[PDB]
Amino acid sequence: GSTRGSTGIKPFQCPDCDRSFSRSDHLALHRKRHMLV
Ligand SMILES: [Zn+2]
Repeated sequence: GSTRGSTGIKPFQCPDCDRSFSRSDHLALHRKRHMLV
């Protein structure tokens, strides 16, 4: 969505979606879809 461009909730949010993850690991896990679809 859009909370602050791409940096809303949680210290580890998706800079592509504006998601929110409490773990940097889970961030990368979601961002796996941002590699090559
Ligand atoms: Zn994302």
